[PDB]
Amino acid sequence: GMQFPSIEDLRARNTMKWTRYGQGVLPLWVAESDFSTCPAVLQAITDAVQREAFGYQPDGSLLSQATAEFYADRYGYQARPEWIFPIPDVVRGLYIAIDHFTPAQSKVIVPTPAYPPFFHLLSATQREGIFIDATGGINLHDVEKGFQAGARSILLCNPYNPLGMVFAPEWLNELCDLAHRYDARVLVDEIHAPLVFDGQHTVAAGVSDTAASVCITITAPSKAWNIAGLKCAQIIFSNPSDAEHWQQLSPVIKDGASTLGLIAAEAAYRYGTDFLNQEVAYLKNNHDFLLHEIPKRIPGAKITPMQATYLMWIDFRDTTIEGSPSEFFIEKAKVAMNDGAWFGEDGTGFCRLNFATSREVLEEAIDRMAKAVSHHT
Amino acid sequence: GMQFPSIEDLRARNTMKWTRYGQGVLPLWVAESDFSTCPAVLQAITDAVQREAFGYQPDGSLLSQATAEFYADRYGYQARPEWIFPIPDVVRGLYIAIDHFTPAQSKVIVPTPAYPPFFHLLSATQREGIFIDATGGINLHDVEKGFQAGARSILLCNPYNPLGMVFAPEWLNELCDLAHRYDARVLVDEIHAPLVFDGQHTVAAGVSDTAASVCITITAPSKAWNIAGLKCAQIIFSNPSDAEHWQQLSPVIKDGASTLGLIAAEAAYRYGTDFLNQEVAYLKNNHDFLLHEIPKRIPGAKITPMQATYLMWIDFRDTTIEGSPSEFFIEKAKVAMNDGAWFGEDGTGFCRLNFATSREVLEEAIDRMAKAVSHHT
Ligand SMILES: [Cl-]
Ligand SMILES: [Cl-]
Ligand SMILES: [Cl-]
Ligand SMILES: [Cl-]
Ligand SMILES: [Cl-]
Ligand SMILES: [Cl-]
Ligand SMILES: [Cl-]
Ligand SMILES: [Cl-]
Ligand SMILES: [Cl-]
Ligand code: NA
Ligand code: NA
Repeated sequence: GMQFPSIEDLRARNTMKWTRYGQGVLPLWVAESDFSTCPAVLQAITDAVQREAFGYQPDGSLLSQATAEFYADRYGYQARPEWIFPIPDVVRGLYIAIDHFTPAQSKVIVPTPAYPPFFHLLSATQREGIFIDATGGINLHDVEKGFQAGARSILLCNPYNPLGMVFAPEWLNELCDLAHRYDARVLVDEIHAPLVFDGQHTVAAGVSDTAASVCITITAPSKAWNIAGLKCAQIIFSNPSDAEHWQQLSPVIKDGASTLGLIAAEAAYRYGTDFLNQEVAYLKNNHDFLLHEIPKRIPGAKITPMQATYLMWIDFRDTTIEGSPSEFFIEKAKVAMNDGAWFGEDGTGFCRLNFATSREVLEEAIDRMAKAVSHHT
Repeated sequence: GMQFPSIEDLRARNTMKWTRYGQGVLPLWVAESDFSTCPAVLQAITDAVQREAFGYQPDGSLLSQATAEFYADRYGYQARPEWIFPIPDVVRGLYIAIDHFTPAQSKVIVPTPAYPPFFHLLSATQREGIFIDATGGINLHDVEKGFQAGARSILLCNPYNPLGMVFAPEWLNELCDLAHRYDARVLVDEIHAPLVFDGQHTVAAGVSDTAASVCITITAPSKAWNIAGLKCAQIIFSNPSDAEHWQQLSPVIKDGASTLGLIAAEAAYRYGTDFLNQEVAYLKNNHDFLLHEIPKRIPGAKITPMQATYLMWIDFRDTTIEGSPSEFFIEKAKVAMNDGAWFGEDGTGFCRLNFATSREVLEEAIDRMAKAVSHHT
């Protein structure tokens, strides 16, 4: 089980999630969760503020060790802490990775539907994307065709949001062998890895010696422990040459993490596992509930079963809703989900629903939607 | 007057300042202050943590208005809030400014002695610096020669750290006219502007219509209110074309500010002025004390009177100390100051001393130095 603040206290968090839409609209959109903050993480932040830890980051951080120990305990990956480094956030890590660890101007394979900031990542790095369809899984043949068309890296979310997918180890093994044959890198975004509820996360970088060479692994405790605004993520290298190359970069390229964020992240990794296990159990139950009920109450809605994350991709193309389903549900049901068109052109007609909230909130949301949809124009 | 935490509580802040050197070494180096945090700022952070404001930043921020109102009240500059934007920190703003608002590969005039991160800024942007001597002030003839040698921007700290200088308005006016004649930008770093204790800060961007076009102004409350680790600074544009160009940049280029940092910065600007005035009065007194006593107790040390900042540039070249004076004082006096060689090659023999601490700490520090220096090898 999990604790939740009152709905009043949730709004009073005064984050993007609660300020984008009106007071009557239930927000099930941006990836922040509604769980009361993990007690160990909240206390670490509270104590740091009381201590006035507001200057520059201290020497002697054990965050890299904490990260390595978490990777070892949870996934059986023996990460080297000397190859783990702080960064402000996961997308900034991917930005540095493309800009400094792939050849200049080289195309980047981006599976779709894609985490919407990935399109901004392409514009920021000035790289052309090669888009491949990840719906129902990724075909390695599509990946090879991208490399044959000139791509020198692939961005791989694992777990794969917004589809809730957990890639198999032998699949990651062949992906890395393929990348190596084309002198390409695999940039693995593992921000959702703590949130697997049906299956097991495999760290791609550890499936082979080839994988260790081709992967650059990027993660944060920000999704699982809900501290995105504190700015602390981790870059996990799996070979000495990448770590050396990182160390040679100007500090200005690598800096940004917040002092409080370093403290919150370390506490999450060291003391947040019990909470994580309860969180994941609660998400699995919400998932099973939504998977059954949504199609029964909102006719034509289709959902594919998931294995990880709190983000549910719903197909509304078999409804007869006019225009964007997201906009319909905001205006007529007072329930906010992300419009799938932001994830790629083939996301049109889909919505992404955030189920990291209470069963009560989910019931209310689907009931509002069930009524509104019964007489949409 | 000002409050200070106990020396035990200062160490327990566990920031870079307190963790670089051993327990017996008084740290007067990195630019963090030892004042108890401004009560209004501390309470804003405390309340935000209690509210669990840990997700993404909210819509409807009034930080730009707060910044504009501070600029108006303190300096008489009527900044437009719609031209003010958040960034993670001041150096990141300068990085974006060089990379996106000056021509590709164009040289950058960097006065010396220089804030040490400026050398990392040059390596990160891949630009060659044209170094001019700022000791005793900046000669506009040296600036013109730089532009004639191809530079298309100048980095201008105003107030100028580490020399404590406050530039005159008619000087800023001619600098901007000069820059305009060479199609160059003036990138004004005003992070120390709240900390003028003898004179008045002029906002360069407001001295003329030409200045409004050529300047890009970058600041933060991080120095004056000691919140560098919270990651929130401001970019202040002074013409619509720059603001438009900023808005057209990929969000990935511009993001990074922390949620708590946005909250702390707004509180600093809205409610921190009384504290600021007491801080500045305390710094002026520390400055007057050090200016008189250092030369009397540490023979050969020379100091030029300052008008702003809490960073004192001390010349030890007329001592007969062997090797780096910074290293001598760390090893033999247990007092840590920055080695001037990090500020440029002509900084060798200088140290930078941070006097944003108690008179008690300063007395103890100069006394340790006075004894050690009496029999240096
Ligand atoms: Cl999101
Ligand atoms: Cl806990
Ligand atoms: Cl997503
Ligand atoms: Cl930064
Ligand atoms: Cl510093
Ligand atoms: Cl106050
Ligand atoms: Cl300085
Ligand atoms: Cl940042
Ligand atoms: Cl960022
Ligand atoms: Na992150
Ligand atoms: Na700053």
